[PDB]
Amino acid sequence: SGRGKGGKGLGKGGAKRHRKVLRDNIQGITKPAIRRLARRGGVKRISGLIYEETRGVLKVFLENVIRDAVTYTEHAKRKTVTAMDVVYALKRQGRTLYGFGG
Amino acid sequence: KRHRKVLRDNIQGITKPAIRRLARRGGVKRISGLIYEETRGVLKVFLENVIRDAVTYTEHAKRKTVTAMDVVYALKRQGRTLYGFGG
Amino acid sequence: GKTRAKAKTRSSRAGLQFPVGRVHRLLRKGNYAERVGAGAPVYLAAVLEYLTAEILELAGNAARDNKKTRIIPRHLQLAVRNDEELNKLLGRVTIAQGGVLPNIQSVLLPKKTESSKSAKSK
Amino acid sequence: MAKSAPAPKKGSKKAVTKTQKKDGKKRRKSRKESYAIYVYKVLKQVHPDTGISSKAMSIMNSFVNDVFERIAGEASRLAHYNKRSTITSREIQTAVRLLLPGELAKHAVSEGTKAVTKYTSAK
Amino acid sequence: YRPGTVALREIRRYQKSTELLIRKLPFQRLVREIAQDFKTDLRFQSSAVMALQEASEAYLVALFEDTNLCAIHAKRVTIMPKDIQLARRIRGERA
Amino acid sequence: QRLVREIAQDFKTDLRFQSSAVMALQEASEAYLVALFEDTNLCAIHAKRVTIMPKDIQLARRIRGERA
DNA sequence: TACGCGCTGTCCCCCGCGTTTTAACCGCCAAGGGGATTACTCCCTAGTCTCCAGGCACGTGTCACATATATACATCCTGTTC
DNA sequence: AACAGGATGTATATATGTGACACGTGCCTGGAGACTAGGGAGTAATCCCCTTGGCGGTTAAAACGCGGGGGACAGCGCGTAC
Repeated sequence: SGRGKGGKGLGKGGAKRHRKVLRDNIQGITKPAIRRLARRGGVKRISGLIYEETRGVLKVFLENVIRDAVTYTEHAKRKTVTAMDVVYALKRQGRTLYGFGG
Repeated sequence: KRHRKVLRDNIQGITKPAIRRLARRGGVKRISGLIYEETRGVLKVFLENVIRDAVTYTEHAKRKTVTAMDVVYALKRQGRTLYGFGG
Repeated sequence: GKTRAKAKTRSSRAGLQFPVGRVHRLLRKGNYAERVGAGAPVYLAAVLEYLTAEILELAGNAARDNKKTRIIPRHLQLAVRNDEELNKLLGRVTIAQGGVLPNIQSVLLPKKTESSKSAKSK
Repeated sequence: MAKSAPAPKKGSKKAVTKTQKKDGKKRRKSRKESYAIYVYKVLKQVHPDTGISSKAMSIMNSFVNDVFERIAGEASRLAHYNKRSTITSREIQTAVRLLLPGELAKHAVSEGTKAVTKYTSAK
Repeated sequence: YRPGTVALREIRRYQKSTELLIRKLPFQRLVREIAQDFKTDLRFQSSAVMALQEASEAYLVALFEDTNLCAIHAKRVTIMPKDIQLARRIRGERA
Repeated sequence: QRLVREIAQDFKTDLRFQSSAVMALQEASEAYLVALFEDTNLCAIHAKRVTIMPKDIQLARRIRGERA
């Protein structure tokens, strides 16, 4: 039920929509999140600097994957990635995903 | 006449200085004595995977002479793509 | 077709149950080659048929060991990881909800008494 | 029922919802070709009293699609190494060895060679 | 409950259990943050976020598995910042 | 040349060879080992040593792959 | 808040590397042959437009179930100390 | 020399919903039929180039044991870090 124009985005904003800057969010991966991943590998103890490095490793990994999916996104002109652009990005980087798509 | 020379291998042609020279290409100053035996196993494992693919390319082309193109086709699948010897 | 292949499909002719014909469309769809013979689509299904059955068969044995009937993504990872030959075919990939096979190392588990080697005092 | 082959309606489906009794129509959904029926078929053969979960099929549907892409892709590359313009069972018989190692090649070739052999010599 | 040996108990449970270890929305807002710099107002579906999370979890687990073997190599147990440097570069990622 | 001929002969007999192909086999294998030594060295410093050992070699391969 | 565990300090003890024998092995020079990989010519059997037909198999309603996922009782094994 | 303690892992019967299937209609598209038709391959002669070895003539890379320096392995230990 169309009721306005969105254009770039934020359709019918006025004072009804909500948005935040989202300055830093890599800190959301805290000690329990990193420890659980280490438990799967078989780690006993983890240093403090590894926790920040683990966030940095995740940041670089996400940045590399997104730029590939973004390129496919503009080709299809869609404003959202549904299931395949992530899969195609993962396939090209050697991280091919089975399930959730294809 | 099946009985032919089968004892150790030509992998001993990879000499002790040659293994050290290969390490000298990288940054080393001391390598253990078991590296010489290790290099023989590592070289054979890498060679077997590459040569098996190259044999398949030669068989598919119904040829018997292993050409340089068959070698690079085998390599490019698993990395270490040899630039040159092609085209 | 009184004696032709109206009754028997292409897949049933070769004894397979995989679509075969859908694969034949995929070769044309993917532009893999200018011309596709009849041997190519049936052969590709034949590789899939044995691969489909074997992996499920190995996974199905894990479900009984896991005290479950329906196969969950956990068993799919277990079947692949257990077979070392399957590791070469795949294993550089990510399986959704697959899990990780236990790989505990011997450096952990201090089997020796936690007290000091020289004496009881730590 | 006479003949509907002359088609002024190809997209068809539901546009205005001009229906008589049951409504029951929507926009023409794209055909998502899935191996779900065929994967379950062989699953019954190896283990009848197992069943399956939906998430398992999603993983296996991707597996079958990607495996075919690799086999057909490698065969296509082999189809360019030599100047052959036609791909037949032989082109994939050699293609199995490069990707499927050890006993997997033997099982794939034996099943594949038997399938093409029994595909012909019939009718 | 010795802290060193209790971690071994967690390894058995977490490896046996299958679940998403990291939080969903904090990761969902994380990927959205990166997208804004690349392309402002770039939307994500529910399936896309979960697919990115699972791939990220598997990638981090593999790195933890490799860094664990780097520790025993140095006659150690815990992971130090040196471990993550050796593992990443030797894979051809860092350099 | 004798080594590569026997490896091919071990799986398929009656195989011919070319000098250019032999050079290609040698160059790829040598560079594969050369890159490994530098990769293996980074494991040695992590262990506070300069020696190269099978412990270093096995670890160097495992993280990069080639063992699974 | 606490001990598990980095890091320093130190030399067993077991080798990687330097220095000489040691001449046999890798290596290139001047030519032939038998076998095998491309041009050139003939003829041939699948898929491929004609040009139509009917069955599978995918959704939209309509009913009606079966195993996964955790709960109430009831009761043992494992791990880490004193 | 070996028992206490509190929670996690077991059986065993106990509830539910969502995942799954079964009807009953409905309609293209994907297979199937059956010849006419032009172009990639089976199959014959042609032709030079490719690999296999004679076949000698110096020379730079192995092959191996001894020597004296030194670096990896390993023992404890006080205080830092998870």
